[PDB]
Amino acid sequence: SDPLVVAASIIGILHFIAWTIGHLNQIKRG
Amino acid sequence: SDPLVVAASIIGILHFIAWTIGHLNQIKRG
Amino acid sequence: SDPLVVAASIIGILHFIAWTIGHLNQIKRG
Amino acid sequence: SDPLVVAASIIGILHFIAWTIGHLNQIKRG
Ligand SMILES: C[C@@H](N)[C@]12C[C@H]3C[C@H](C[C@H](C3)C1)C2
Repeated sequence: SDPLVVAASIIGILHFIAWTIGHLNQIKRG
Repeated sequence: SDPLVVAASIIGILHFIAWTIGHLNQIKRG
Repeated sequence: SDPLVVAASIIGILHFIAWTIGHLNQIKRG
Repeated sequence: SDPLVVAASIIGILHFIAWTIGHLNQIKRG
């Protein structure tokens, strides 16, 4: 079922959760 | 089929805009 | 012509070139 | 003939590994 489309996407969402922790640079470092 | 293709890309604009605020750190440099 | 599939990846490569700037994150330490 | 869909998923694996590199920046700080 066109698993090719879901595979990339799946990683796409995986990056967001990682983003929040990375944002801490901004918050802290004004 | 459920819009799998657009569903993933939808988030993409989010990651793009969030990117800019990141660079904001290098400014002060320190 | 399923422009959705081709147009969405475009951003994908755009992030890689910007990525290298991040190296500056630790370049200044120790 | 241009597997765009699979083309993205192939790149991401590259991002995931470099991604952790940032974590040095924050952890040390907090
Ligand atoms: C880069 C990402 N938004 C995707 C990855 C794959 C190719 C394009 C459509 C869809 C699946 C999402 C672009």
